Amino acid sequence: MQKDLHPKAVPCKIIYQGQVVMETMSTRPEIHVDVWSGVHPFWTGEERFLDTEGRVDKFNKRFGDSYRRGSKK
Amino acid sequence: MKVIFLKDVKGKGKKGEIKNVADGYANNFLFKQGLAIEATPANLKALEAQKQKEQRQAAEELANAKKLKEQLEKLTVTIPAKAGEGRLFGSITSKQIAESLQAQHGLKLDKRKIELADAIRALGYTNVPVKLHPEVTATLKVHVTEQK
Amino acid sequence: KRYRALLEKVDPNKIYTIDEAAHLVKELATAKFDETVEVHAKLGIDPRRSDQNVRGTVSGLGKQVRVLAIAKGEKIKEAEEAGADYVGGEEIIQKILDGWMDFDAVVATPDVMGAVGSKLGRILGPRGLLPNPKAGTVGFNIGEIIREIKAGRIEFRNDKTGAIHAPVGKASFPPEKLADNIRAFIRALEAHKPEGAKGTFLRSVYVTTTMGPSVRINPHS
RNA sequence: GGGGCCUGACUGCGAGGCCUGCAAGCCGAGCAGGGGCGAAAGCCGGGCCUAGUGAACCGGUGGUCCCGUGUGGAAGGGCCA
RNA sequence: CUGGUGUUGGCUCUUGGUCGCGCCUGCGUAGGAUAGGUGGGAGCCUGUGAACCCCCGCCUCCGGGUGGGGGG
Repeated sequence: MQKDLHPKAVPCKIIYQGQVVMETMSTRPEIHVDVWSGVHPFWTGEERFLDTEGRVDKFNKRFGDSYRRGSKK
Repeated sequence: MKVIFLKDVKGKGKKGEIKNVADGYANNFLFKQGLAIEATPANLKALEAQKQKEQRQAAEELANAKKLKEQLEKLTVTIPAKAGEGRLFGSITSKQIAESLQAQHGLKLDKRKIELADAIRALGYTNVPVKLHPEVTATLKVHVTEQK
Repeated sequence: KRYRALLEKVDPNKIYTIDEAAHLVKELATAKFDETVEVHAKLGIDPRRSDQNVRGTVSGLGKQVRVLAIAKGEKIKEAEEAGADYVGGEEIIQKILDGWMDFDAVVATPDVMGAVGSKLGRILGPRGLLPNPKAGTVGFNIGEIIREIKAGRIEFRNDKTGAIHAPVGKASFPPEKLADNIRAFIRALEAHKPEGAKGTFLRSVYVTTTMGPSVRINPHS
């Protein structure tokens, strides 16, 4: 569990697949891909209870960094 | 972005200046730096707070002023010195004014105050427009005499 | 002077009403004799495709409506006797462009209308004098058309650049009557609208008196 | 093979048979509304025939005003073509 | 490999479109056009009360103006 984001959870799930559209605008569609993948944000530097660094990602970030809920800057 | 100013935006007007210096942008440069804060219910408050405080200061002194204001405006400037038949031998410097007025009538008023072309020397009844507080002061009656 | 006078009497950004505007038109044209009031405005369409061409007539004339008859011979005769008034040919066309305009209504015999639309298009198309077909004024029955003129129709037909216009209020005809026909035109044209035409119909709508001030109005009141 | 006007080279239908393991495919008097040819008896539901061809779905578009996921609407759909 | 977006903040230099407004502005050969054109005709008989007609010089082929001088 070393990839997440401290404030909340955001790694995982994510199943993509492509097709060849062209539908509600006269005639149906068609199905293709069948794949799974990653998907996330971004981490950075701050500190908790005597050093630590943090990590977390974008969102939460803008947040908890702006402030702090279980450690600080 | 609720840019809570603590100086510049131009040069330093740390007054009522919350600008939209947007996101991580303003965010990090500006306040990481250390030149203000984000709204923070705590600081929206802050600002309204210390501003209030200065307001008390201002109106307030307006008052200290006014009290000393009408009282003195009413009274009479009584000053005794030496001379001949028109102008004292040692010139009147309102410095001397203060020394005296405070010394004998009791109130405490500056020096840099008043309005004076310069030292006067032709006795008694001559009055001085004397600045006192930044928008109101007292033009008053001054009398001096050679107690002879 | 004559016009700074007028220029301060109306405004630089407001859409008044038909009766009201009227009161101002008269307010403005004290001028010599009387200054005929008309309506002039913009048709959101396009003229480069005969399909939108908004033309025909809208609803005073009479056994009083002096008429000219544009023809080449047999039709000079026919217009004549039928009951024209000023009959002639491309010659009558050139005189009208030169400095002649007496006829009230003008008819043309489908063998000179090219002449009628191009020499005097800009001579007849203001007050309405450019022989208008499915608008009783053009036809091998020039005599027939001149005979019918009377009833009380005053036409309209979009100019190549998009503005339509004509007489909607004598500067003297009661501000009520001014509102009356201004409105009626709102109707006739408004409807006249061309089929394949979208966007927003009545762009800029103004009333005035040829030479002078032009007030923009809301042909919905 | 020509001329005359005309267009049923129509909808709603068809009793009853051909060929048929399937769906097809094919045929038709008469009946109704509505025409057309003649004076009329009557023919005319494409063509002298037997080839000029095709599921079911999946979608479009010109009517329907049946369904419309709280009811009033409409997306959307059912049927006609 | 590649357009938009995210933490990728400041400073200044710059050319493009667009609608809006503000005044510009021409050629289908005396009936196919006058300063384009459609609504006109060049004023249906015309407009600040300074250049009014006659007269030089100044601004993107010019009127907008032009300084007037001049003025029945």
